[PDB]
Amino acid sequence: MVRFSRDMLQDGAKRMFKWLRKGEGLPNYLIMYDMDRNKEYKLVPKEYAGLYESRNIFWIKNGREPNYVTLTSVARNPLVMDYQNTNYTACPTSLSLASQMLYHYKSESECAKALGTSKGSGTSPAQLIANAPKLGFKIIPIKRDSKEVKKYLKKGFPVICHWQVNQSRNCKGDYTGNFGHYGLIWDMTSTHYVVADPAKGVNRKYKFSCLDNANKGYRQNYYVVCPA
Amino acid sequence: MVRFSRDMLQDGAKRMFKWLRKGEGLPNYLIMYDMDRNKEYKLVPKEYAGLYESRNIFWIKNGREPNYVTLTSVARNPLVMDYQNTNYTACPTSLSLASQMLYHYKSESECAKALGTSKGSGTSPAQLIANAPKLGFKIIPIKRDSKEVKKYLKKGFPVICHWQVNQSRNCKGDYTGNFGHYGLIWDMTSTHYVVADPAKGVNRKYKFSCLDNANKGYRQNYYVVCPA
Repeated sequence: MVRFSRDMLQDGAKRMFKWLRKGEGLPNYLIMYDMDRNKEYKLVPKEYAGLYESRNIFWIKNGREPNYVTLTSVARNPLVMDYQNTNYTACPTSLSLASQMLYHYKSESECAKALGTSKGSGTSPAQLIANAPKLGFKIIPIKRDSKEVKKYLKKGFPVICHWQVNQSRNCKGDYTGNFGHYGLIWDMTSTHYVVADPAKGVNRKYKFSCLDNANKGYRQNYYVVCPA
Repeated sequence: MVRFSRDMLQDGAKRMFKWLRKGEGLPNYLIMYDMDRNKEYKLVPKEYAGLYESRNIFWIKNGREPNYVTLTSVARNPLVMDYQNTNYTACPTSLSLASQMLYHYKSESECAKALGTSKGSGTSPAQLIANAPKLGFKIIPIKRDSKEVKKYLKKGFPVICHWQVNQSRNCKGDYTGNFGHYGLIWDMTSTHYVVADPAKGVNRKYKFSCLDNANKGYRQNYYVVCPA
């Protein structure tokens, strides 16, 4: 089987990140050299997504990058579910999930320190926008409109969503409490956003109007994450 | 709104585990007392599943029990995706996933130590069956048959599956590699097992015949996990 060292994996992710910066979506392939033969491999998207998904499982579960990853699997994207480690870190966790999709992984802890997330007040959208550049990201506040979300998802940029869970109790019903919350829209059906919710699961399906309208009284934006 | 202490959560879990031992499914409610007013609540299944799901998120991400859990959400079950942290701990990770469903959580690491999981051999089905009692579980080997899986899921007992991923490459295709593997069947449709795969995701759907026939040359069982 074929294995790729940490050094090649880091360089490969930086190239993927630099490519995505063009706003033209993911590349058709990723060339990498294996650590045992120093032979060139042309990974198709299901292969590099599978490789980096495997890298990200180890990284998230162990708190440190793997020294190498063997190519064993395929995947649709490199995203690995990652739950918030506190009741106030939904926003840095959503940013860390976005960082996986952009091939520029920053841990939840790294993101929380950069954003200034706090036990007292969580994270505001203003903190997210102003501080994400410290980690290499630019945040584009967009309309809470499925067409705008689709426009940036089609570029490979995931979209942080912000909403009051009590305002989605009846059109979704995941939550019985009253608090503001964040997730990562990483996909869409014809009717629902697919939300990686750091307190529930990677696959929470929200009807476009349910999520769009669940932020009365608060900033009327979503937040696309892209390379800066 | 309402909060439950660590002691209360441990007590409620013991009682859920003892109830499940009857083989008659989940209880219609779970009695719990809040740590603030010490008031009695009859949490319906979606509520006690939501409570312990939130507890298990904290426990899985932080490596320790939360001191309390606020009832904020509802869920279908308490399962939280937990990925393997080595390339050889799929079996103890699947047993750990099962332990969440049985309300007797044991970490991947605890399961690995008890099963005798090793870097060279991983874990054999006999090791799983022989050593699970150390953690409070009994393993029932069943035929590789969707009717048997459904019989035990209906009792609230999840089912560890074992297969050679290369044998499922044409009928499912998550893997390109060659190795033996374990996951946890926690649900079924009319045609598919729903597999929590510690190397891929909580929701991997295998056509019955695809998983059933994917262990040619190896032991022809699945492994029900139940309270001992």
